[PDB]
Amino acid sequence: SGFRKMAFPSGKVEGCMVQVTCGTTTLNGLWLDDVVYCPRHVICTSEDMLNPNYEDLLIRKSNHNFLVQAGNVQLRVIGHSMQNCVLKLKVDTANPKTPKYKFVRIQPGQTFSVLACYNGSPSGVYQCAMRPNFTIKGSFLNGSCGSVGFNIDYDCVSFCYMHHMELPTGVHAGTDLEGNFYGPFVDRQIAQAAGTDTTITVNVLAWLYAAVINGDRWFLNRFTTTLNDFNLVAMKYNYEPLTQDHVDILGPLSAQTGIAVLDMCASLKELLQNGMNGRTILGSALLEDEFTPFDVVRQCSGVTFQ
Amino acid sequence: SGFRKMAFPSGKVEGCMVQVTCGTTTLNGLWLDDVVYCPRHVICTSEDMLNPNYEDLLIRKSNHNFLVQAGNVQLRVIGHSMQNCVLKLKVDTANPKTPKYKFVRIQPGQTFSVLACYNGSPSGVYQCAMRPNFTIKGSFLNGSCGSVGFNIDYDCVSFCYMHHMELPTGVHAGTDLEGNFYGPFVDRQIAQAAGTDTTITVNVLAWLYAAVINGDRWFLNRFTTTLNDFNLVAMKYNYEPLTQDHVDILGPLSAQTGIAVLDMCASLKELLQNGMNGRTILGSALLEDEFTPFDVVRQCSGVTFQ
Ligand SMILES: *C(=N)[C@H](C[C@@H]1CCNC1=O)NC(=O)[C@@H]1Cc2ccccc2CN1C(=O)[C@@H](NC(=O)C(F)(F)F)C(C)(C)C
Ligand SMILES: *C(=N)[C@H](C[C@@H]1CCNC1=O)NC(=O)[C@@H]1Cc2ccccc2CN1C(=O)[C@@H](NC(=O)C(F)(F)F)C(C)(C)C
Ligand code: NA
Ligand code: NA
Repeated sequence: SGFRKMAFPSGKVEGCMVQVTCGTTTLNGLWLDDVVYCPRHVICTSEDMLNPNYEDLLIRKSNHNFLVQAGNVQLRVIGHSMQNCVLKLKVDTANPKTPKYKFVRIQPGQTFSVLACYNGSPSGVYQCAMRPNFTIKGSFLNGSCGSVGFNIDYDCVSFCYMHHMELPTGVHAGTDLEGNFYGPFVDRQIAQAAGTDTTITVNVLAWLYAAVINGDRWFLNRFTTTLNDFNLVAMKYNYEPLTQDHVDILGPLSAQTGIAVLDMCASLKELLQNGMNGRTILGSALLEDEFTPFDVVRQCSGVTFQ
Repeated sequence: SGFRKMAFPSGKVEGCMVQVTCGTTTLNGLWLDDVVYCPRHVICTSEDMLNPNYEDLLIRKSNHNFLVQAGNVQLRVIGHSMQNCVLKLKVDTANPKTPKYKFVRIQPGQTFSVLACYNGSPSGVYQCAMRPNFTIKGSFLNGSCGSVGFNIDYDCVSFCYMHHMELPTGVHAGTDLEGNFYGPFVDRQIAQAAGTDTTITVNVLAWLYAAVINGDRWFLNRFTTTLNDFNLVAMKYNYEPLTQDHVDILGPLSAQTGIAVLDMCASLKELLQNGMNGRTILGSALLEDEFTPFDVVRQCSGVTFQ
């Protein structure tokens, strides 16, 4: 029993974190085989942040302008290139702790673990979602750039996020590991603002299923709804549309609990219209939307507390 | 910016997790140097759970009745002993990944990270507090026993919890790493029930300070309170007494924000009496009490967003 915001074990990623310095800027890099990946803005200077010409800035650098430190060992940079908004620094040493890994670009609504790092040293691990507006509600300070987000499947680390920017609302923007930003954001000091966000409907439903699995039914009702009618209510409450593919993805949780997806939708509709009335679900007074269906299956019992 | 339930990086603990089997019971152990620590109830059988005589059960076992597996390597048990409610299995191999470590018995209100494991394999990491009633609100299933809770300071892992039991309310009970239970709980299948819990006042205050650091002041007021008068309100809301030592511990957060501790107490008093009025603090609609003052200092900026 219980249900927590649960991150993946971070050890396989900890062994990949290094420190990268260029000029007076220090941030984190990801060391996989003989390449260190880091945000390209490591090459910027303070008076040229509004519209850096990264190609022009980088051609002016040599390999020895980049200092890479793994623990208390210096790695020598022997090549470099820019790919989108990341730098790839070829080093003289392959990381002996390189895990089995993939690079993945995730869809909005998917979750991942973040290993927050400073000066190449891991600080903490927490769970986040890619918001529909392609920001993440992270926890990041100066020096955190190059920290990565990831999922683990069996023994394979799927890296999906590298940290680059904080927006004025205190939320975060970054790239996949090929250096492509999520969302419309750029590595420039310009007016950027998160678009209006929405609630991840399929995740709220998954979490209601988690609550049932763990033994709570107070929020259920005898009603059902059509998908179309549910989506009319979703829109009114700033919830993402629920698609038939979402309904299919919720199949296993529906089967384990005996609650049809559209019946759980009627429960959610009533919660949106009436509120919780001072009650909680899985210890929360808000409807939680940063657990995917997969996250629920991963954490919860395969047997419902009936 | 941001503020998340943040666990410690788990890699140093992952390298210590092993699987322990006795009879038909399999659970997790902690492998440090040449000793594997695990719950003593690994030696129980299903028809003798009401009042096992552990001394009598253990004298009937030999070293070779215990199977220890680290990854896909079998470790040979070469000695065993019972200390309180843990078993210490001496093995033929010292763990080469043994971190710098300590065993600590924590006080109620302190937090720690849990590496949930099954069959010796880490599953996930989350943050918990030792509740005032000496339960923890964990997330644990069959096979999770022997999973550990820990804090990390510099390079030193302080182990403080090993998982043993789930109580009828779905909360969890376990021991320090010397095998002493937290709370009145025992490793017997008998009517046990968590005592009435209380809210960890000093932690709620720390988290209100976190909210101010991150730029939110909506809940402050112009009032102050005496410690005695605050504690009269705390008691009414099932909050732990705030001691002068708690006030001293909140000193650094008070200094960083410019809000006297007793002034923050007046803010909290008003929140308890009036509620949040539909507003949130750091994304929560409830008053959060599983961040210590240290946790806030560890995660938050040293500079307040004024
Ligand atoms: C990486 N170390 C750092 C992480 C930030 C610092 C505070 N919290 C975080 O998450 N990233 C930056 O400081 C980036 C780097 C950068 C590259 C190119 C041009 C300008 C910058 C300045 N950075 C910002 O995140 C700034 N944000 C913005 O300019 C915008 F809001 F995204 F537009 C700022 C936080 C104001 C420094
Ligand atoms: C460890 N693998 C397991 C963890 C449990 C299983 C479900 N969620 C958990 O956290 N621990 C047990 O199953 C223990 C072991 C034990 C030792 C001696 C005597 C009896 C048991 C049975 N266990 C329980 O946790 C049971 N709880 C209680 O008996 C009590 F509520 F604590 F009193 C029970 C969950 C009913 C199996
Ligand atoms: Na329903
Ligand atoms: Na006040």
